Amino acid sequence: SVRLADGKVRNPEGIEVNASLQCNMRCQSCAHLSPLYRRENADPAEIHDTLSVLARSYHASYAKIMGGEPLLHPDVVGLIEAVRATGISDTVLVATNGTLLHRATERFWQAVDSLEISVYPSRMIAPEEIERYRVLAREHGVSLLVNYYGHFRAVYSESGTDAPDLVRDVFDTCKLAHFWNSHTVYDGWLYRCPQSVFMPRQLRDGGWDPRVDGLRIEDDPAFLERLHRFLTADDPLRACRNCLGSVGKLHPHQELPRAGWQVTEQLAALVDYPFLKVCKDDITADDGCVERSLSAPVGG
Ligand SMILES: C[S@@+](CC[C@H](N)C(=O)[O-])C[C@H]1O[C@@H](n2cnc3c(N)ncnc32)[C@H](O)[C@@H]1O
Ligand SMILES: CN[C@@H]1[C@H](O)[C@H](NC)[C@@H](O)[C@@H](O[C@@H]2O[C@H](C)C[C@H](O)C2=O)[C@H]1O
Ligand code: SF4
Ligand code: SF4
Repeated sequence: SVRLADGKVRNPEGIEVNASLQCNMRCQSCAHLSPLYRRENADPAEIHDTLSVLARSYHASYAKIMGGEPLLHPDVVGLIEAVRATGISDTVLVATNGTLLHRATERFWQAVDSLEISVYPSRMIAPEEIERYRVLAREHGVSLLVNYYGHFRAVYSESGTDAPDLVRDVFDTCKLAHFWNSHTVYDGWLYRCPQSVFMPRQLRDGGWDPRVDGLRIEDDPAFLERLHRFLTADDPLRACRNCLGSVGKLHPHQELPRAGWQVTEQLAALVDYPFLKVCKDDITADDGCVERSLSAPVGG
């Protein structure tokens, strides 16, 4: 999966760059807890500097420009170009809820390699508009993927678990840690997953410093094997104790517009235990969240 080659850690999936921590939706069980985050747009110069350092010892297939909703970013193309210019990835992908996609310029389509549109019931996108986006993508040689979500799985609780057996099983079947390789860059540090950096400070008792679970991005000679150890380590993070990994219980997707988004239910009551047993046998088991999907790939 994640392997060394030509003096770099290779991620066959993506390095995740959260353009905006905030969002324009309030999805229940949002894995980045974006409904709880204030306006915070990444600085392209800062992102370029950090990723240029990491790029000397790390390379991923794509850089996933995301966040909450990256189309909220005032200069998403400047961020794309900064990420591309680091050489940290072969391609640059933007993942978006689509609601703001009408605002995107031609300048945006010219700078993007791939586009992923999550389509949720509460913010449904008209097939005529998705058709137009398919035409636009083909026009600019952009790969397009449109996911129609039926469900989400719970992701965390402020009321974490004390049983190491549960934490271990949650971490062991976590697709973010082991399969999707949701490597996340934030404020100069690298994380195994978005939950480990964005959840702890949202635990209303204050949580803890997320840097306990991350790795400071540096480029001394000793960094390469440090990165190698960090990204293949097989022990649960501290954030796993409050996390449901990929085995939280399934619920019909919906927004929670009213205040009180935080989850306080006992973690163990939120675990999908039959699905955990399934993911123990096969960590790639479909999570049941996408009901229909459409892809218009551009063949390399
Ligand atoms: C955190 S979102 C951010 C990017 C963009 N705003 C979006 O939603 O597509 C990244 C991906 O994770 C998915 N996701 C977030 N929370 C999830 C959950 N609790 N269960 C299943 N998928 C989830 C979203 O559908 C999306 O494809
Ligand atoms: C079936 N749905 C999946 C699927 O499309 C994956 N395909 C490789 C993709 O990896 C998606 O994104 C991840 O979602 C996590 C919950 C948060 C993380 O930040 C992230 O990127 C998405 O959730
Ligand atoms: S659209 Fe939903 S899943 Fe995506 S960042 Fe916003 S609240 Fe989270
Ligand atoms: S905190 Fe742990 S269980 Fe949660 S997403 Fe990260 S590695 Fe997976």
